[PDB]
Amino acid sequence: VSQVRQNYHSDCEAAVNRMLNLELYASYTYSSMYAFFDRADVALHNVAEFFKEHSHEEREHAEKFMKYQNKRGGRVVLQDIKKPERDEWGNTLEAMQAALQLEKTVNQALLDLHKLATDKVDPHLCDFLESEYLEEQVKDIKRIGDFITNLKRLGLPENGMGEYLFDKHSVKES
Amino acid sequence: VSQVRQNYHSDCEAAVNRMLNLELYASYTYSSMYAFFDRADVALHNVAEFFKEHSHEEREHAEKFMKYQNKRGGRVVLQDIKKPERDEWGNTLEAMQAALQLEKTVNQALLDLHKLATDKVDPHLCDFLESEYLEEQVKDIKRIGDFITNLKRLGLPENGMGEYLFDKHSVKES
Amino acid sequence: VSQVRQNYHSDCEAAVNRMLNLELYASYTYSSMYAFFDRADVALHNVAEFFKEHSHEEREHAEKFMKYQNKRGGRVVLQDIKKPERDEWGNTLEAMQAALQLEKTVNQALLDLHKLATDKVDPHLCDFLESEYLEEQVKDIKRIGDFITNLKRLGLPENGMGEYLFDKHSVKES
Amino acid sequence: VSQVRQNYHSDCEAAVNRMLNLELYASYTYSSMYAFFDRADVALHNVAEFFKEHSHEEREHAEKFMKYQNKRGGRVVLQDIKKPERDEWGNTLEAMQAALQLEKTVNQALLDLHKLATDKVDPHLCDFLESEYLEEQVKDIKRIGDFITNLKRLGLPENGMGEYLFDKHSVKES
Ligand SMILES: [Cl-]
Ligand SMILES: [Cl-]
Ligand SMILES: [Cl-]
Ligand SMILES: [Cl-]
Ligand SMILES: [Cl-]
Ligand SMILES: [Cl-]
Ligand SMILES: [Cl-]
Ligand SMILES: [Cl-]
Ligand SMILES: [Cl-]
Ligand SMILES: [Cl-]
Ligand SMILES: [Cl-]
Ligand SMILES: [Cl-]
Ligand SMILES: [Cl-]
Ligand SMILES: [Cl-]
Ligand SMILES: [Cl-]
Ligand SMILES: [Cl-]
Ligand SMILES: [Cl-]
Ligand SMILES: [Cl-]
Ligand SMILES: [Cl-]
Ligand SMILES: [Cl-]
Ligand SMILES: [Cl-]
Ligand SMILES: [Cl-]
Ligand SMILES: [Cl-]
Ligand SMILES: [Cl-]
Ligand SMILES: [Cl-]
Ligand SMILES: [Cl-]
Ligand SMILES: [Cl-]
Ligand SMILES: [Cl-]
Ligand SMILES: [Cl-]
Ligand SMILES: [Cl-]
Ligand SMILES: [Mg+2]
Ligand SMILES: [Mg+2]
Ligand SMILES: [Mg+2]
Ligand SMILES: [Mg+2]
Ligand SMILES: [Mg+2]
Ligand SMILES: [Mg+2]
Ligand SMILES: [Mg+2]
Ligand SMILES: [Mg+2]
Ligand SMILES: [Mg+2]
Ligand SMILES: [Mg+2]
Ligand SMILES: [Mg+2]
Ligand SMILES: [Mg+2]
Ligand SMILES: [Mg+2]
Ligand SMILES: [Mg+2]
Ligand SMILES: [Mg+2]
Ligand SMILES: [Mg+2]
Ligand SMILES: [Mg+2]
Ligand SMILES: [Mg+2]
Ligand SMILES: [Mg+2]
Ligand SMILES: [Mg+2]
Ligand SMILES: [Mg+2]
Ligand SMILES: [Mg+2]
Ligand SMILES: [Mg+2]
Ligand SMILES: [Mg+2]
Repeated sequence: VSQVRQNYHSDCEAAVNRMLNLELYASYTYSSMYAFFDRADVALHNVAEFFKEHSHEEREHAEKFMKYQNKRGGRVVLQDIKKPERDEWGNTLEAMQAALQLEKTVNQALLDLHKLATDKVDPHLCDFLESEYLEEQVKDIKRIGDFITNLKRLGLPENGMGEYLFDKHSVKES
Repeated sequence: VSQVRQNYHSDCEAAVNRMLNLELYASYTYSSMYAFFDRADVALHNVAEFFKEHSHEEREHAEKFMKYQNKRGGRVVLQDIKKPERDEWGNTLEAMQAALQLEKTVNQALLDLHKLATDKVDPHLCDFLESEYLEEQVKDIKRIGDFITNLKRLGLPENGMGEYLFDKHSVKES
Repeated sequence: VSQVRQNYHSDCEAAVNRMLNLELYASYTYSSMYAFFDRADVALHNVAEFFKEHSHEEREHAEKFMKYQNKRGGRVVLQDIKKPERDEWGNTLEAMQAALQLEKTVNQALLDLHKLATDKVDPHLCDFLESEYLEEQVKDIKRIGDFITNLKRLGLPENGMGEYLFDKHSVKES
Repeated sequence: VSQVRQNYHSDCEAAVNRMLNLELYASYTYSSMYAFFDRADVALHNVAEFFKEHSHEEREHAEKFMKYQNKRGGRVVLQDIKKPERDEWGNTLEAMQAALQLEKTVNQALLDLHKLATDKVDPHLCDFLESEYLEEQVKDIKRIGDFITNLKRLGLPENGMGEYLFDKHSVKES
């Protein structure tokens, strides 16, 4: 084993690699959403930029898992980054609904990794998840839930004027 | 077709999507190299950071293709991002040799896209490649060639002291 | 011939004069749109100012063709600047639809001039078009396409409130 | 018992006193390493200063345990601080190998205290260890592992020039 490795279970090492892949997958989905809302036949640029920023955030969270893996003496093992489930994202409501489900999927994987770290008595990995991931996850889920409620209030999907207004007022001007 | 689309061939649209995928593939390879040199049993951190920066550069070049696709009225279509060819990168010389070959692969795909844009009489796409890609490519290839020459001069792969010195002197201090 | 003239075909010289006239024609159309939206019975002043700015841009692009003609040793030959096709422009959607078609007309003439410069092996004229015209054209077409999509979303032409909101939010406050 | 004491097990109190002693022991070992590398017949002053700084860090971590003990209502009980295992430290590689083993010894004691705090359902003590100790420990272990890899690369112990270069380049200039 590595000279630095201490109290780091093989199972946790492997689950960290799977988490790295899932963050890369999430980043790629958000990039797809960015590309969709940037289209001339969609043209909701503040929404597009929101998703672009979330793609960059998820990529940074993947990089943090890489750094973590190495700090603990495990080995970063990469797999293919699967393309997103959809090629087009319908409208702001459909996209935000998909984003919510993606954030919950990532959150469940984080919570599952915390259970594993707990089972293997790894308090460093527990701390890492609690301090760097779990609360920012709860915030992102809350924000997207807030958005979905407002998009429904604005009459999505039918109400184009409501969709226009969300883009001007609910997401930061880009 | 899109209302914005003008003088944009289907073939070019598709080749732009393939180029986007290749830039994402290149970014992912550089990330792998970063992760390798960051290891406690490799520990060449300036080299690692060089590759990290090149991964971020390639990702930005992918994003530029997405934006381009939309500007011309084509449709961004994503595919899986294949994992890198190797899981470990040997040493600085082997990595830089792989980097050189990757940059030449990307350059050939850019040159092939320029031939296609020329065949389809698309001067906007030609300009884009010439102004945003081809010269920065030539610079990156030259830099990596310079590095390889210096790594050989320093006695790689056998000469560890030479590898240590390259990391301190040839790549920017991180 | 002029002492400065080198590698400049008569055909290209003449096509540059026609391009100068077309830019002046485009500027004049945008001025008409400005005047329409400035009316007390139309009164969409941010839209008006958008068109005014685009009129000034096209006039500057005409001036650039004049300067070019002289730099290459050709002779600027002016013709009448035809009045715009319409005297009134209906509403923001109709105007933007007309603007899109005008920008595409100008783009096709630029692309036709690039084909001619290519046929006559004039790389300076090719560069000029690529560096000063073709990309800014693609950007203007994309912007107007984005606008049209949003105007449709806002319920134009029937939805006056949507037209009001476009003027406040989609074009820069004047 | 103390008026402030709540949910603080006797066992944890005692283990905190043992941890305080171990941090003082670690500080004293690093001081010995400092003194060795400061010698005129060793004379690697940047290495010496690295160990001096780590001695001061460990002493501060001991002081933090004292403060903790009092905050929780336990009683600081001091024991002798045993002299280091060696009186001379061979060379930079031997010293760093000893440092790695010391950091792992301290880390295991921290992890053992976390297990005890977990057994006695003391989340405050768990937090304290996670927030103030465990991650900085992982960082120090990683740094020393990185160093050992570079010292081997530089040809230690035989290669004096490599040892000289490590002192100039790998540790901060003092
Ligand atoms: Cl290992
Ligand atoms: Cl282990
Ligand atoms: Cl294990
Ligand atoms: Cl990526
Ligand atoms: Cl789809
Ligand atoms: Cl967090
Ligand atoms: Cl909200
Ligand atoms: Cl509604
Ligand atoms: Cl199309
Ligand atoms: Cl077309
Ligand atoms: Cl086609
Ligand atoms: Cl491999
Ligand atoms: Cl370039
Ligand atoms: Cl060089
Ligand atoms: Cl050699
Ligand atoms: Cl002449
Ligand atoms: Cl001539
Ligand atoms: Cl001629
Ligand atoms: Cl005029
Ligand atoms: Cl009319
Ligand atoms: Cl341009
Ligand atoms: Cl827009
Ligand atoms: Cl409506
Ligand atoms: Cl007490
Ligand atoms: Cl108690
Ligand atoms: Cl007790
Ligand atoms: Cl001794
Ligand atoms: Cl810590
Ligand atoms: Cl290092
Ligand atoms: Cl040696
Ligand atoms: Mg394993
Ligand atoms: Mg598939
Ligand atoms: Mg927190
Ligand atoms: Mg977040
Ligand atoms: Mg997150
Ligand atoms: Mg409003
Ligand atoms: Mg097609
Ligand atoms: Mg495969
Ligand atoms: Mg050319
Ligand atoms: Mg250039
Ligand atoms: Mg470059
Ligand atoms: Mg490149
Ligand atoms: Mg003539
Ligand atoms: Mg007439
Ligand atoms: Mg040609
Ligand atoms: Mg340009
Ligand atoms: Mg323009
Ligand atoms: Mg133009
Ligand atoms: Mg007691
Ligand atoms: Mg004794
Ligand atoms: Mg915590
Ligand atoms: Mg912390
Ligand atoms: Mg520390
Ligand atoms: Mg410590």
